[PDB]
Amino acid sequence: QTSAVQQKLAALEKSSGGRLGVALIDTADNTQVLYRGDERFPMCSTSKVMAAAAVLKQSETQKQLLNQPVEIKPADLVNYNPIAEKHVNGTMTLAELSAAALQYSDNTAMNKLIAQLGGPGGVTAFARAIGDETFRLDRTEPTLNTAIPGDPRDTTTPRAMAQTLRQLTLGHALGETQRAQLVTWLKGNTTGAASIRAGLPTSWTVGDKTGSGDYGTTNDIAVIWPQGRAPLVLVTYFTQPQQNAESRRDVLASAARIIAEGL
Ligand SMILES: OC[C@H]1O[C@@](CO)(O[C@H]2O[C@H](CO)[C@@H](O)[C@H](O)[C@H]2O)[C@@H](O)[C@@H]1O
Repeated sequence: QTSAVQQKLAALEKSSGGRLGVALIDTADNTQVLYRGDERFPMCSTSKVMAAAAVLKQSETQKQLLNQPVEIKPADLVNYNPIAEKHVNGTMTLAELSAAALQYSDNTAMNKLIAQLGGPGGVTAFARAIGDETFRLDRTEPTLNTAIPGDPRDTTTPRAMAQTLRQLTLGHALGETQRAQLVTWLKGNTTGAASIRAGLPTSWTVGDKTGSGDYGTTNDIAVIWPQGRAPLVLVTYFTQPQQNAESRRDVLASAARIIAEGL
């Protein structure tokens, strides 16, 4: 059975030619609205939230960890390094790496966060520690974005990611200073204007992280503060049948617009 919200999302999915996954958590009453909410999707750069959060967790018991400089060598650069390239033969602190990963989607910065955690399994291990039993990070940048249909590597479900994003930003999976820091980072994202944000009332505050990959995978995860009512968490994942499909950030905007109706 489906609600009119789900029917609208199914129609958007049909017209787009792809596979759409949505999870909304309304924290006023802890209801969820799901569309393919227990199906796996490739996370692409939305996984940078879990990596940054895992480093924030480490910093709860190593007070200055975020301010630790990390060397950036020429060989560390991968395919998209808008911030790290400025620091080759220099340094970036773990805070600077987290900001670059989250707010610019810098892939060298993500690889440094993964290294800090001991490899992709360190990110997964943090997920498990905060009760996310679904997330898995298998690979580093850039290969975590291959997004092959049905491949479980580097995937999660919309429901799981919404539950976790809620725990990280509105709950207490992180300590007080750390939660606030994650929210500050997410709110300042520079890559999200065409995705969830484009579908929401303009007076709302939004923290988000986008992702993009092969198979035209186009993703966004967000914490949202509507005007006058309790915050929301919204996950929108989208992927397509052909390897070289174009991005479809508008699909995510349209999913957000649908979900916002009646909110
Ligand atoms: O930034 C370097 C740091 O990233 C890791 C992954 O956490 O390795 C990635 O970057 C290397 C250098 O560009 C690649 O050769 C490697 O395949 C890639 O995973 C760490 O191993 C490395 O210390």
